[PDB]
Formats: sequence, structure tokens, C-alpha cells
Amino acid sequence: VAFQTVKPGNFNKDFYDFAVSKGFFKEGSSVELKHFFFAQDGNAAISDYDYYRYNLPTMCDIRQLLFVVEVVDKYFDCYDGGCINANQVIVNNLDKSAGFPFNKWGKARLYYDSMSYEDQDALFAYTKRNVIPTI
RNA sequence: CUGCUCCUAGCAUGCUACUACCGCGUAGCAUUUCCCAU
Repeated sequence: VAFQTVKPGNFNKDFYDFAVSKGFFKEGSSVELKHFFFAQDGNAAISDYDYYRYNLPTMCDIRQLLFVVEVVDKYFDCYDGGCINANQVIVNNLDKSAGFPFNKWGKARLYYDSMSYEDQDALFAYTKRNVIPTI
């Protein structure tokens, strides 16, 4: 089992000297430090995942829920959506990660380039008729 | 991961201005040559 940790930050003295020279950080002044790089020990990833225990099953009054969703639909009446093709897509910052499988071999740019437009069109059409669980 | 902004570099396009040459087109001015047999 892995045990991930978060190492502290790095200090930058010369700015601190330049600031304290101009009369800063004196006692009683209405300004100080309340933002730091907090350190994290070992078993912290699990103890953070444990906060999901606050999710509980819950019913909702179906009648007023239907009415409220009707009104909220009435809110969003000034836009437009629809299916597009792989050519019309726009992607920003492709050089970033991609999941559990696939994070070992390049980044999203690799898979984006490696597949033609017909590959993406077929993949999109496939999901409209199946279910693909992921991690 | 989405949105916003800065900066830099490159490209490409569009548009504007300037410079040169060209030819055209027009106008003006002026000249140079001047012709013969089967």
C-alpha cells in the first residue's frame, strides 16, 4: 500500500527582508500572515476519503420536485445545445493526465492524436448504445 | 478540470503609407528623317 505525503513549501528571504525594511510586520498592525504551505503526514489520503460517510440515501417529495425542475428549466431558455462532430471540438492544454489505465504512457495529447476523427465518431456513437464503467 | 488575465515569440492574413523601376494610358512640348529601278 502506498503512503503519499505533502512536503512543505519553500521560503524566499530577500522579499521578506525588503518587506520588513519598509516597516512591515510590526506588533498591532492590521496585517499579518494567514496563508502558508501546511505539511501532510502519511495516512491522510484515506482519512480524507473517509469524509464520504456523510452521504446518505434520501427521498425527495416527487411533486414539488417536478414543479421546481419545471421552473428551473424555464430559467435556461436563452442558450443552445446539440451534438457536434470530432472536427468542431476544441481542446485546451492537451498535455495533461488521463486516468488509471493510461497514465503510464504519455498524456492526453498522445491519445488525441493517435485516433482519427472516425475513431472518435465511432466511439461516441458506441456510448449512445452501451455502458462503459471507468476508474 | 473549467473559466479569466498578463507577457513573449513566431506565423499568416488583411489594410495603410513610403521608395524605386517598368510599361501602359492620357496630355503637353519639341525634334529627327526625309524614298528613287525590276
